[PDB]
This record gives sequence, C-alpha cells and structure tokens, in this order.
Amino acid sequence: VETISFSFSEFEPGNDNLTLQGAALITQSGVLQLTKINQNGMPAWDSTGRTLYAKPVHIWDMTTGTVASFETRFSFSIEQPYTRPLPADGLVFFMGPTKSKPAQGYGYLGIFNNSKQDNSYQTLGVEFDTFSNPWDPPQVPHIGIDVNSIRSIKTQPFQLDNGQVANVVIKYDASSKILHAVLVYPSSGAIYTIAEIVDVKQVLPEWVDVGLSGATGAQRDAAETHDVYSWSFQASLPE
Amino acid sequence: VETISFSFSEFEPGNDNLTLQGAALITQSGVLQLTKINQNGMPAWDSTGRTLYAKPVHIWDMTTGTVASFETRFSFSIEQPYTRPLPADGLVFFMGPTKSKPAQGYGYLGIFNNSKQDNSYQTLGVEFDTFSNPWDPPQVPHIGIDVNSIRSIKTQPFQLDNGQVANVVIKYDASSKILHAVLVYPSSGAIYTIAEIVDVKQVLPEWVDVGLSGATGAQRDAAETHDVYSWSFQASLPE
Ligand SMILES: *[C@@H]1O[C@H](CO)[C@@H](O[C@@H]2O[C@H](CO)[C@@H](O[C@@H]3O[C@H](CO[C@H]4O[C@H](CO)[C@@H](O)[C@H](O)[C@@H]4O)[C@@H](O)[C@H](O[C@H]4O[C@H](CO)[C@@H](O)[C@H](O)[C@@H]4O)[C@@H]3O[C@@H]3OC[C@@H](O)[C@H](O)[C@H]3O)[C@H](O)[C@H]2NC(C)=O)[C@H](O[C@@H]2O[C@@H](C)[C@@H](O)[C@@H](O)[C@@H]2O)[C@H]1NC(C)=O
Ligand SMILES: *[C@@H]1O[C@H](CO)[C@@H](O[C@@H]2O[C@H](CO)[C@@H](O[C@@H]3O[C@H](CO[C@H]4O[C@H](CO)[C@@H](O)[C@H](O)[C@@H]4O)[C@@H](O)[C@H](O[C@H]4O[C@H](CO)[C@@H](O)[C@H](O)[C@@H]4O)[C@@H]3O[C@@H]3OC[C@@H](O)[C@H](O)[C@H]3O)[C@H](O)[C@H]2NC(C)=O)[C@H](O[C@@H]2O[C@@H](C)[C@@H](O)[C@@H](O)[C@@H]2O)[C@H]1NC(C)=O
Ligand SMILES: CC(=O)N[C@@H]1[C@@H](O)[C@H](O[C@@H]2O[C@H](CO)[C@H](O)[C@H](O)[C@H]2O)[C@@H](CO)O[C@@H]1O
Ligand SMILES: CC(=O)N[C@@H]1[C@@H](O)[C@H](O[C@@H]2O[C@H](CO)[C@H](O)[C@H](O)[C@H]2O)[C@@H](CO)O[C@@H]1O
Ligand SMILES: [Ca+2]
Ligand SMILES: [Ca+2]
Ligand SMILES: [Mn+2]
Ligand SMILES: [Mn+2]
Repeated sequence: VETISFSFSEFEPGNDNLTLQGAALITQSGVLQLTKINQNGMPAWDSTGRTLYAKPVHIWDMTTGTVASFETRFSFSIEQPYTRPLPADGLVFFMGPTKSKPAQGYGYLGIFNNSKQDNSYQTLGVEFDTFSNPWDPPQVPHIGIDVNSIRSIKTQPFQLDNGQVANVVIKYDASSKILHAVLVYPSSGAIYTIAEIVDVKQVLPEWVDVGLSGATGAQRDAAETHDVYSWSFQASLPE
Repeated sequence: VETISFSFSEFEPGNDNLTLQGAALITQSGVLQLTKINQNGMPAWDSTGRTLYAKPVHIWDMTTGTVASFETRFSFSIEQPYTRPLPADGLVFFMGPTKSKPAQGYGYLGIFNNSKQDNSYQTLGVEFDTFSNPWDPPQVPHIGIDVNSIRSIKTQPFQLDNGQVANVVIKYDASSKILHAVLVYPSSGAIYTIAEIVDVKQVLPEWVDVGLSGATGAQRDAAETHDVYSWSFQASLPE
C-alpha cells in the first residue's frame, strides 16, 4: 500500500515542496498566483503559470495491475475586472508524465499543444474554463474532464461568483473507475457536480506529476486572476 | 422527451402535491417534519414518516430501452438532544414502486422489511444513516447508496453538524450510469462526496414514486429530528 499525501493550508515563499513554472508565484501573504498580476494590481494577459508537487506519485502498477484511488481539494478565486474583451482562459488540476514543462498557454491551459485527442499526452485534467474556444461548449465558465485532449469528454456550466473563493473536491475511486468533482461557492451556497468514468490505466503512465496550471488570454486585457489559497492531495496504491 | 419537475422552496400545509405518510407533518412555519416532535419540543422515538411527490415519474421505457437522467436537491437538519442512548435512525431519499406505503421503521428507514438484498423491493435510495446496525459499517453518521437492500453497496462517513442545515445534491447520468451525491454543511464548509455505478433498468420499474422517509429508534429516547426545509426534483426521459 503506497500512500502519499500533502496539505498546504497556505503557501510559503521559498518552500521546496512545490515546483513553480512560468508565471506562478507565491506571495508574502501566502497566496499562490498562477498567472501574473501587474504593478497596478490588474491581471496580465498572455501569461501561463504552473505548480507541481515536487514528488512523483505512483498512480498504478503494471506488474500487479492495481491502480490508486485519490482525492484532492483546493480553493481558488478568479476575478474578472473588465467588461471587454472577454476574460480568459482558466485554470486546471492535472496529472501527467513526470518532469514535464509548460505546454501551450491560452485555451490549451498550459498542458496541451493542440486540440487533438492524442494518447501521447498521457494527461488527465479537471478544468475550470472561462473562455469558449471553438472546441468548447458555448457556455462559460464550465468545469470539464479532459482525457488526453482539451476537448472535454464531459462539461458542466457554472456561474462565476466574481472574486469569491470556490472550494473544489476531486475524487477518484479506482474500483468503480469514477472521477467525481464538486465545486462549491460558500459565498452564494451554489453547488456544482460532475462525474465520468475514467480508466487511468488507459490514460496515465505508472508514475505522474500532479499540478495546477493557469493561463490568461491571447489579446490585450483578455485576462483574469487565478489565485489558489490551499491545496491538499492524497493517493493510495493497494500495491 | 418526458420531463417532470417540482420545486418547494418551503412547504405549505394543505398542499395537495405531496402525500404525507406516517408521522410526516408540515408545520405552519413551512418545515417538513418527517418524524414526530413532542409537545415539549423533543423528538419522539418509535416514529416513522414519509413524503412522496403526488405524481409518478417515468424513469425508463422498456419499449425503447431509454432511461431518464435526474437530479434532486434538498436541505435538512438533524438535531440529537441526548448523550444517551445513541440517537437513531436517519433519513433517506428513495425511488420505488408507485402507490407504496411505509415499510418497517427503525434501521430499515421506512423503505425495507428486512436486511436482505431482494430484487422484489425495486428500490433505490440514498441514506443519511445515524445509527450503526449490524449490517452497517461502524462509522456513523454515513451516506449510503442502497440498491434493493438496506446493506449499502457504498458508504461515506460524515460528521454531523448538530442542528445545522445540510444541503444535498443527488444526480444520475443515464449515459454513464453514475449516481453521484454531495452533502455540504454551509455552517462549517464541510463537503462530502460519494458515487457509484447504478443501472436503474436492473433495479426500478418503469414508473416510480419519489420520496423522503425518516425514522427514529426502537427504544426510549433513541431519537433525533429529521426536518426538511426545501426539495426540488427534475427528470428527463429521452423517450
Ligand atoms: C516539505 O519539505 C520538507 C523539507 O525538505 C520535507 O522534509 C524533509 O523530508 C525529507 C524526506 O524526503 C527528510 O530527509 C531525511 O533527513 C534526514 C536528516 O534530517 C532529519 O534528521 C536530522 C538528524 O539526523 C535532523 O537534524 C533533521 O531536522 C531531520 O529530522 C536524513 O537522515 C535522511 O537520510 C536518510 O534517508 C535518505 C532517503 O532514504 C537517504 O538518502 C540517506 O542515505 C539516509 O538513509 C533524509 O535525508 C534526505 O535524504 C535524501 C537527500 O536528497 C536529502 O537532501 C536529505 O535531506 C528531511 O529530514 C525533512 N526535512 C526536515 C527539516 O524535516 C517535507 O517532507 C515531509 O516530511 C518529512 C519529515 C518526511 O516525513 C517526508 O516523507 C514528508 O514528505 C516536505 N513536505 C511535503 C508534504 O512534501
Ligand atoms: C401543485 O398543485 C396544483 C393544484 O392542484 C397544481 O396545479 C393544477 O395542475 C392541474 C394539472 O394536473 C391543473 O388541471 C387542469 O385544470 C384546468 C382548469 O383549471 C385551469 O383553468 C381554469 C379555467 O378554465 C382556471 O380557473 C384555473 O385557475 C386553471 O387555470 C382544466 O381545464 C384541465 O382539464 C383538462 O385536462 C385534464 C387532464 O388532461 C382533463 O382531465 C380534462 O378533461 C381537461 O381536458 C385540468 O383539470 C384537471 O384535470 C384532471 C382532474 O383530475 C383535476 O381535478 C382537474 O383539475 C390545474 O388547473 C392546476 N391548478 C391550478 C390552481 O392552477 C400544480 O401543478 C402544476 O401546475 C399546473 C398549472 C400544471 O402546469 C401542472 O403540470 C404542474 O405540475 C402542482 N404543482 C406541482 C409541482 O405538482
Ligand atoms: C487581437 C486578436 O483579436 N487576437 C486574436 C486572439 O485573441 C485569438 O486567440 C484567442 O484569444 C482568446 C482571448 O481573446 C483566448 O485567449 C483564446 O484561448 C485564444 O484562442 C486568436 C485565435 O482565435 O485570434 C487572434 O489572434
Ligand atoms: C430497550 C432495548 O434495548 N431495545 C433494543 C432495541 O433498541 C434494538 O433495536 C435497535 O434500536 C436502535 C436504537 O436503540 C435503532 O433503532 C436500531 O435501528 C434498532 O435495530 C433491538 C434490536 O437490536 O433490541 C432491543 O429491542
Ligand atoms: Ca476554453
Ligand atoms: Ca443504520
Ligand atoms: Mn473547455
Ligand atoms: Mn447504513
């Protein structure tokens, strides 16, 4: 039984348990700002940032065929300061190949390079998409389950509570192969739920890096904040 | 596409859209008290009460083989006034044969007659169990998914926020056959999630009654309240 877990009630600058990539930065106030925020306090466009836990996770074993069950919880806030242009692009929790570097930003959220469903990506993600690309459903924002593609296999529209903290819970039961995610806004009491069957043995490599990635838009001011306040994770491999 | 829906932001006494059975009663304050509350304001033991929506729901069609997707949301509160004996028994959201009457109370929650897994029950339920019977896991309270039996196929322990309002969301996606439930306590911000694969065509009859049932214990003072503040439901049959 290989178990791994971590819990950050807040982030500390200089911490060596997190790998910051791109624009990602931990403020002195303990907040993880995935995307860049200017001197004037406004979110910068054309920005991509990621944060990966410093240790790889054993998600499944090819020898025994066993797969781990896991759960992650995190709180974030997205603030959209401008009426026009439309804000973009969103943030995502993901699992993929170890030692990875940021991919394409914008609508690809820093984890994909195109809009193809390619098995070589070996990536599983739960997105919180704020901009409707041609591969997206018309409603934004939306939660989406991404399996080797930015074209979600399942989406769930939600209403953004501008600048309010949202609580997220993502759980994966290896026995039933169900990936269930929940988004709750304590401010308004709104609850959103989404679930889909995902066999990680068909998607991910045995060892993966777990992280959070965020991206702002491809044009001036098509931006918003992607702030994370806490993040915990736990995985248990019967093997 | 056969759709049916209802939404009760509060309950009105005398309403003919709800079938009250057993001890169930709607107060002048708009609260649905599933189980009996004495003159002294304390919950009575040996009490069972149910509330069924007055119209049957078309859940699946045998001719076309199509099955409906549905979602229900409700708020309730359980108050446990005594340290001893242990409180009991809990409440449950259920779907089963039309024109049904209350079954055994106590640990059977008013919807089962024994602890056998019998296909003739044709009942699907999501319980919020407060007393650990011999067929129950040791942890209480717990959320459970019941399929033709009081012995849940899946359980999830949760911490009771005594007398606080809990918000529940239960969703069923016919395409994936996933039944996902969420319990949130706004008071503490606690979020609980549970999911399992359930093929309703193998469990329920084509037409069903949807309801809520609650029960108090088999001995003096083994009791608690089972108050419901609101309840909404919607189902869509592609046929
Ligand atoms: C957040 O970051 C923290 C800081 O990095 C993490 O804590 C570190 O976790 C390290 C485990 O990876 C741990 O490393 C060991 O350190 C031992 C010496 O330090 C302790 O003992 C000292 C006295 O002897 C004392 O003064 C210190 O205060 C510590 O108590 C050392 O003996 C160990 O070496 C043995 O094991 C390694 C690995 O098998 C062998 O390589 C080695 O030969 C020997 O057999 C080990 O040393 C580390 O070895 C690998 C090498 O690359 C590293 O440089 C070397 O440090 C380290 O002690 C702590 N640091 C502190 C200050 O406690 C923290 O990890 C979590 O908490 C720790 C305690 C542990 O339980 C981990 O499993 C947890 O993940 C990070 N938190 C998270 C959630 O990631
Ligand atoms: C909560 O309870 C409410 C009260 O019971 C529900 O509202 C009732 O819903 C009934 C539908 O089942 C509806 O019944 C129809 O009433 C028609 C006459 O009343 C209307 O028109 C009057 C003037 O003509 C006006 O004064 C009234 O105020 C109403 O506007 C009547 O013509 C209908 O009859 C036709 O259809 C039936 C069924 O096919 C045939 O049997 C009949 O031959 C004729 O063709 C119909 O009458 C009902 O027929 C069945 C019989 O057993 C009933 O006794 C008879 O009433 C009724 O009007 C309303 N009541 C009110 C005050 O609006 C409410 O239902 C929801 O809302 C209604 C409007 C409808 O949209 C339903 O689908 C909804 O479920 C309940 N809410 C919920 C969530 O359950
Ligand atoms: C100046 C201009 O019109 N530029 C557009 C880009 O904005 C556009 O890229 C999209 O931009 C939105 C935000 O406006 C999101 O970032 C989205 O993910 C991007 O794809 C591109 C391609 O559509 O076209 C011009 O370059
Ligand atoms: C007086 C006494 O000990 N009576 C017990 C019953 O309580 C018990 O039934 C259980 O009672 C608990 C609450 O105490 C729950 O209601 C539970 O669901 C019941 O099964 C029965 C059977 O165990 O034994 C005596 O009758
Ligand atoms: Ca998008
Ligand atoms: Ca029980
Ligand atoms: Mn999307
Ligand atoms: Mn139980």
